[PDB]
Amino acid sequence: NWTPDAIRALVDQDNGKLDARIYADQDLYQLELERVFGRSWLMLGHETHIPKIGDYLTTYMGEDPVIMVRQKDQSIKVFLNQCRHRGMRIVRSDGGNAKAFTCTYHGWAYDIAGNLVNVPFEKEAFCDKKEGDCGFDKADWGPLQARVETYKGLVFANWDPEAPDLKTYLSDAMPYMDVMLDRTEAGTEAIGGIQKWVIPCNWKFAAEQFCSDMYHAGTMSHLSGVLAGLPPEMDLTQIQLSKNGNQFRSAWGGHGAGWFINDSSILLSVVGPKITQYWTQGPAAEKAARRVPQLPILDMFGQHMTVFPTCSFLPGINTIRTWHPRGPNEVEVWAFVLVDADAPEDIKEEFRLQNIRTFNAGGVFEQDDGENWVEIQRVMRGHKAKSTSLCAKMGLNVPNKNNPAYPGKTAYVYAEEAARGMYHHWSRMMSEPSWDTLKP
Amino acid sequence: NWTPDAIRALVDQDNGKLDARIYADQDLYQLELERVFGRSWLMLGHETHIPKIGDYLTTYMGEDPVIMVRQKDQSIKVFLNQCRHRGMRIVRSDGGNAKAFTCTYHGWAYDIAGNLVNVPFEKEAFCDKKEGDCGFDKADWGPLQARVETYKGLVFANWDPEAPDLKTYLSDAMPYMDVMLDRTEAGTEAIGGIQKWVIPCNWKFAAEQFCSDMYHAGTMSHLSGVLAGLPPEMDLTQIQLSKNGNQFRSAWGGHGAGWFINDSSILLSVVGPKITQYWTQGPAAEKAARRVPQLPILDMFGQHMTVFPTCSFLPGINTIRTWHPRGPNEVEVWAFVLVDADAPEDIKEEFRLQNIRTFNAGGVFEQDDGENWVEIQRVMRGHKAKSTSLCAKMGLNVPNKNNPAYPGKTAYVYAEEAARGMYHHWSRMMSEPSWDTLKP
Amino acid sequence: NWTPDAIRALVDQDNGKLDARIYADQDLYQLELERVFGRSWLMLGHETHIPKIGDYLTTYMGEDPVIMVRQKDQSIKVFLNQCRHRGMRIVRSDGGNAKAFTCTYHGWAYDIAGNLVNVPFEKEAFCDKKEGDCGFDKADWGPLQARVETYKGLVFANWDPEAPDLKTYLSDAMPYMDVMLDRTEAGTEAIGGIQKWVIPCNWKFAAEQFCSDMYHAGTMSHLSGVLAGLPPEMDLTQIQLSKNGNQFRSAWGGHGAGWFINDSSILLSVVGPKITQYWTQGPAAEKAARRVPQLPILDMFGQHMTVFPTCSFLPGINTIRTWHPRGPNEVEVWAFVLVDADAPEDIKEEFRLQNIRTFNAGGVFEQDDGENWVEIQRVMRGHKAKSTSLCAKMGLNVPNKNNPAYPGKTAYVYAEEAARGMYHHWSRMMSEPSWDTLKP
Amino acid sequence: MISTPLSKEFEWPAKPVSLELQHQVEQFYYREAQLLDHHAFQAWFALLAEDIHYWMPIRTVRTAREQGLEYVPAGANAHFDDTHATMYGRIRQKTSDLNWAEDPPSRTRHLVSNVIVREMDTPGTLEVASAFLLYRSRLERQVDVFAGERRDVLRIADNPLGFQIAKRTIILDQSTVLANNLSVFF
Amino acid sequence: MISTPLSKEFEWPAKPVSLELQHQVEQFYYREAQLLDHHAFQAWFALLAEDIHYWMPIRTVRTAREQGLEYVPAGANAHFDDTHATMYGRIRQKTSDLNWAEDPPSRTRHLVSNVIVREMDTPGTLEVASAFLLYRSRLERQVDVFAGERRDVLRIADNPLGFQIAKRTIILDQSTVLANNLSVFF
Amino acid sequence: MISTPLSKEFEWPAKPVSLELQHQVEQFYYREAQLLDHHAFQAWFALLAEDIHYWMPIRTVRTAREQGLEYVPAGANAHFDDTHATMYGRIRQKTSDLNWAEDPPSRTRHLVSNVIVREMDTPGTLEVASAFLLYRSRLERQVDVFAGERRDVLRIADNPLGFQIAKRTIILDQSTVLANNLSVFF
Ligand code: FES
Ligand code: FES
Ligand code: FES
Ligand SMILES: [Fe+2]
Ligand SMILES: [Fe+2]
Ligand SMILES: [Fe+2]
Repeated sequence: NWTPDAIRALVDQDNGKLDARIYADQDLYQLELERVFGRSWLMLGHETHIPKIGDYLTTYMGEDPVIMVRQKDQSIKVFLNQCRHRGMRIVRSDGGNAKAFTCTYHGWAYDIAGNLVNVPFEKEAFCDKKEGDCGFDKADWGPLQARVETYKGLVFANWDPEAPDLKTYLSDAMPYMDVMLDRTEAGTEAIGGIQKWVIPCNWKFAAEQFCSDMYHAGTMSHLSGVLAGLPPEMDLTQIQLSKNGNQFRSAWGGHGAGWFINDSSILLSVVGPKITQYWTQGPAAEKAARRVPQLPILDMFGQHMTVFPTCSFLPGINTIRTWHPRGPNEVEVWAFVLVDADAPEDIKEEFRLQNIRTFNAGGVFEQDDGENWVEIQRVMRGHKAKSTSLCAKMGLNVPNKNNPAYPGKTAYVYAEEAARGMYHHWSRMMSEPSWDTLKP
Repeated sequence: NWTPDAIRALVDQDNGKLDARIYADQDLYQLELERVFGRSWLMLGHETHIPKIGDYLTTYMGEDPVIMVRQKDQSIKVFLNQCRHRGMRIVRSDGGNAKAFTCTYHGWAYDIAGNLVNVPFEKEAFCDKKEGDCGFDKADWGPLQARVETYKGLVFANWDPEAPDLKTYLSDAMPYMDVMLDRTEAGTEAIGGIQKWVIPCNWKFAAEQFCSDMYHAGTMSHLSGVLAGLPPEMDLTQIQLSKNGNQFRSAWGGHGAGWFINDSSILLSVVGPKITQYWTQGPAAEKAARRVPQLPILDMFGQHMTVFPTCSFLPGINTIRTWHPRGPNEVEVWAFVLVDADAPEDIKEEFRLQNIRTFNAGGVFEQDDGENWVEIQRVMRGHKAKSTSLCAKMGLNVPNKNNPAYPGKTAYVYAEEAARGMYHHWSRMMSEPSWDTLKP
Repeated sequence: NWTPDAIRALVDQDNGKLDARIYADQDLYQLELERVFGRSWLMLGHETHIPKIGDYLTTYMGEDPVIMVRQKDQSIKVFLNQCRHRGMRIVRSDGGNAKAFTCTYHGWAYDIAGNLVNVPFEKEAFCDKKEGDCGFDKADWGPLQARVETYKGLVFANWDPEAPDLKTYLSDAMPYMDVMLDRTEAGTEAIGGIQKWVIPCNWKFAAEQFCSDMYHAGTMSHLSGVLAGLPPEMDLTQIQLSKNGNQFRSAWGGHGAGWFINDSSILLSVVGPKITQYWTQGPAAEKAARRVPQLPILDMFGQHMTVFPTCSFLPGINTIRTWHPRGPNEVEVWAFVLVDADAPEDIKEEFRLQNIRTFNAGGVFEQDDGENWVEIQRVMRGHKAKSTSLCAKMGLNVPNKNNPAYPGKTAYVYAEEAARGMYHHWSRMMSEPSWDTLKP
Repeated sequence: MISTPLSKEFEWPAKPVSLELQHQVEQFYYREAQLLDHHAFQAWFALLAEDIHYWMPIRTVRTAREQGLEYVPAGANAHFDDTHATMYGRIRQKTSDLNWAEDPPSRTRHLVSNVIVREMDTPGTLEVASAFLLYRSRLERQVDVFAGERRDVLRIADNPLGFQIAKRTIILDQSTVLANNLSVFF
Repeated sequence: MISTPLSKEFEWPAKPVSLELQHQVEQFYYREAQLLDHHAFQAWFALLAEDIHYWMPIRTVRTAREQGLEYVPAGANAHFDDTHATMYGRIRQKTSDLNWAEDPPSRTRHLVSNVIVREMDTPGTLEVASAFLLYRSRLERQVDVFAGERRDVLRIADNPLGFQIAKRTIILDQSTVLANNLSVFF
Repeated sequence: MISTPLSKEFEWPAKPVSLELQHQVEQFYYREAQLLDHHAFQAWFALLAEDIHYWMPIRTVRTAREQGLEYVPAGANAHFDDTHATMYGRIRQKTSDLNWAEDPPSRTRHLVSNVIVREMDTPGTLEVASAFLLYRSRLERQVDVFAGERRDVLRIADNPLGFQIAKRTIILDQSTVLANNLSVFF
């Protein structure tokens, strides 16, 4: 199969080259389920998805279905959505409120903590004189639990007891996240309705685009999307090129962000003038700048980001989504919209409507993004095409593109530095068996 | 791949644990096609499906299409439904009467015995002066034949010349089968119409349920099915719990049955009062009890059974079916209804109508059964979920649950003893290359 | 996996036997993509598909999408339809005229030669002071090119620099091709409209049928097709058997052809009396016979042929097609119709209409051909069925069936000599790593 | 003709029925489908006459000379073969909240077209053939498509829909059932 | 308009035709589909006029500036391009019991909707557009779905259906044919 | 009733509307589908009233006791939630030749059936429910099938089609969107 050496060779960040096999190979995909999704922090939803005791959300870690559920002590637990008797899905709804989770096959019932608490016929069929006296103990048969940590509203989970805690894993990337998540003491909240759709491409195309690829938006991909936002009197001949900005590569972990500087037009085309004003001027913007002092946030526009492997979002448009993998050739997008909890309701309503318009299965920006990933994937079915050496050189050894205004490693807004770190980090996770070496 | 040791570890009947990989792993599935379906006795249909000379039925052994056909001497033969020239399906219908089976590609024709008897252009193209004088002999190119044996009406087949005969393979299970198959000197007959449908689950979920799982019917799975049978004036609050019965584990081979004792309500809900009376009282029931003296058959209600690997039925409801495997993640159910050939026609008509109502693709019991298997299968796509250790402990080392009224090994009606023997037998077949050790 | 010895054993041309695994095994299929499609000459289309500078056709080599495009110097180039940045399909249309091929993801633009000529933001993002001074050179990132050669109108391509040239590879088969391709100094032309459809069978069934299998048409497969062409007053009782003809096995490479001699009825049923007269009598036929002097072309009727691996056609009906493989269990047919460029237009119109009638997705001959391949494929899902030893003995060691009127090795029209050489050649390609031994 | 073979085309009347009758029958069918597609099972069941016979025979695959064996006959095994009493039980199951194959419920669409009406010899009674496309999707990704023909006997009725279904025979254009169940009504 | 591009919408008349005519045309189409879906091939063929032209062009994939190349034109290769004589031969093949692609026969459903009628300048002649969904299933598990548009010229006729088909052009909403054949009529 | 829950059946009028009105509404819908299926996007957009609200809510999977949570409500996330201005922008994108998800363009068929009409309390205004099957295929092999229900408010209008769409709500019979986008109009 694949030696660590064989896997590391698929990615060359020094020479800027990627082996196309990373996006199609089935054997590599199964190793990703073990070595990447099995021990990464994965985004499941937002605390506001499960405000009250017994509230739950069913979602995924990789291809494993899990239940995320608010506990009596206000903690959140996450466990596999699988009965330990014969494997039935315990919870069949997308979310709701429970006092108990019951398996409909043989009626095994679980409390909201995931403990097994009721086995029909235990007394008659599973023991002799008292519970547990013939080797059957309900304590033994609870579904696998994940580690759970939140970061300013976002709920992340990780199966691996040996992995670093959440903040450690986030490396030097937290201020970039804060641009969206920490603008106000009030925190954020999720607009109801997670939109879910299926794209026949590899997760890494989508993870990489939000990590490192403003290039596609500053060139061809979103011309018609921008056009959709213009008044009848204007055409694409009256839209100026965007050339000034930077991108960030996290010190550890494969995270990435990019943005334009001191040009609000990228943002204006997607979110409109009302949100642009809110984002930049007045008391809410002032408070944000005090709350995220590590960054010149009022000069940053149209930011993209990925928290590796699959949590991606666009601060200021405020779409956020997880890419659930479905083999090497398919992904599900699970997206929702975040708003500052104390924003005026006209602002919340504009975030809601502009999001549906743009970054949505039906949206005028997203539809063109996915069409690209799907066509790439189709071509990689070819035998020559699947082994192509792809160019990740953009920005490589190109000097004087960093920006000392920003923490950590930076490069030009049109660059693949973030992308190179993403694939470099993937190759580490894929080739190093233990956190002994992998941890920051 | 998989060592015998690696395979035996997937099943622990001493500690009562199953590795979930048995239901999803593709490599294990291909070994099942070789080591289980390739040398097990598989149920193909009933003698009454092919009453007359030249009558045939096309069906399956695993994923191999076969022809079962009545011979001139009243014997039955079974051979692969595949032309030996280039592989075309020889017979394209579900069944009928033939004098010959002709391949439509190049017109090679086969007698009802499966011998090749007519090769178009043999004289001009395949030999010089007389047939066979250049190395082509029709005798050499007949499709593979299976061993064929019937057991009281049921036709079983086996490819493996080294396997035990049918009755030997049936171990100590025949009386349990006789409860359905040997109630009368007249034998049984199949109502016309084999119903066929596709369920996206592993065959073993269905084989196990009919082997060993009354638990699901005494708990949650069939509440609505029972409710469907109640008069408007009754609800589920007027249905008593069922707690008394036993199950049987065959001495060899993975076979299993279970039933309730001296409580006809399980049966009544499915088959109605007319069949319940016929099954228990009057001349037909009396004669059955004389014909199956090894069992207290008039005290047994709602019996389930599997003859390993994939022949399952419900004596007294009289549904019978084979689970044809279609990879690890899919099965076809091929089911039909058996009735005593000498039953009054009102009884035959009630069996027919109650069967469609209950254990049928549209039936009020079956639809809920399959929904369970399908959801399990979906969850096992997960990486953690596919390697779960599942509980097969029920009844394990729980004393004093046997019943000396019944032959062989018995346990409580709510138990997994039969199920444990099923998986133990699967693991033997999967890990022992020769009948030298595998035979009883 | 598969040793050369293991692969050679799948085909026995001395004893006339084929292992059925060749048509279903996935591992063998991937080796076919490397060892057969990766280094064979594959038919892409006709020069008349791309008459003018900048005209292009998108099609396939195996499962790799390629662009075939007319160059400024009237040469033709073929290169992979895949952007070297992240893999997007460069060209999204079936064909047209271009001055440039632009990737819609990041706007990388390619000239019609396949060179990368425009990288958006190269100056700002990819270099320091001048193009190429930081390691990024557009010359490095063009899509893979194929070798390209034409043979009398047909465009073939090959990835492998070490393979023999086209004519060398065609061995002693060119006169047989010329029967269709070289009847006139005017050459042939393609009627517009490539018909494309998907058949769930292995490519080798279709490649073999056109290589070597007149048998299926002289027996059962096309009775109804012939019947469709008869006047109301006639039935199949008035159609004489066809028994006289020959077939050809190329000296090297797996090519094959067959035909009837001095009996135009096979041709008449498919192409009609007007084409039959044109093919046999008058100035056009006379000139053809002068142009193909190596063969008695006016005595040849209903010829079939395959140029290995996947270029097949029927001289005189003039259907031509490539079988694009889509895994072991599927193929796409890409077919078109060729006519002599100087034929009278009534003749061209009859070729057009008779072709749609007969050898077309809707055609009365083709529909029955495919039904055979599809049913074979379905049966090979079986475990016993997939390992069957199939009979390729027809004609083997049957003496005095050659015809000295024809060049190279010949045998009876009903024979599998051509077919045996096809599979023998497949087994060589599959087991011999280097042209050092494989070349003629 | 009520006993025309299901393999044979519908025996439509020499000339089509009036526009008014065509409209009433179509409108009835569209309301029936609304009830099903919105899981109004009690309201739907009210449309079944007390003497309803609801049947869906099994279809088999046969070569030319045994084509009259295509349909498994009346009086043998079948996919549905129901009375007002058994259909009532099915409806109890469907409205119980314990029908696990329908909990959560399927999303269905019954498209109704090709409606051909025949007036029978009893006033107020019609024989109607129609084509259907039944789209069913459930849970995350499951989709089943069923297509076929319905042949009904309708009776004019004093209910707010103006008809009851006295007989329903469903031709399904499948042999092997490709869905994992038939947990929806046709 | 008979030579409107297939890429262009149907040129419906300023106001819709009468209810009576709409009903007659729809009812004709539903009877035609019954004949096909019950394999009444001789009876169906009787509906084709002696001057029938039955055509289904090939559809190709094109980017914006070469969109007028979508349809392979008349006079070039095509999926069907038939006369009364060639259609007769197809019907002989279909009723022979030797058509292996149809032996055993496919199970089809032709759903007919979106019927738009235009009266032409000759009395008794109509141009009609409609949408179709053709469901085909065969053998154990094979299913093919075809969708598209038909544009016909119908002529009033003294037969028991009251029309014959004088022209049929079929738009299929596929480029690559996704089925293994086109062994059914549209 | 305009605010009937989407989980509930359509509130049809006690008796069906006139034949003439049914025909006008159906004929309108068939012309609308022609425009869409032939990519006449400007002409289609002309059918949207200036006060149009075009919405397609998200559908979720729920067990029995949380079934009233099926539909994500108005005022929350959705698949479409559009005005005349945003729909205009979508149309600019669709006619630009730069919409890569539609370049090359999809092949669609909108089959329209089960049309139920209700006259509202303002003359000239109708509430209409219908069923749809939207077939979409593109590039070589991609096929997406969408089925569902549309509930419209139509207004009589002086345009050559005689109506404008004042409101459109689309029920899609999916929870997870199974297509890679919703790049077509319903
Ligand atoms: S599978 Fe959950 S209780 Fe049995
Ligand atoms: S494949 Fe059966 S005779 Fe050739
Ligand atoms: S993938 Fe082609 S320019 Fe980026
Ligand atoms: Fe984008
Ligand atoms: Fe059950
Ligand atoms: Fe042929």
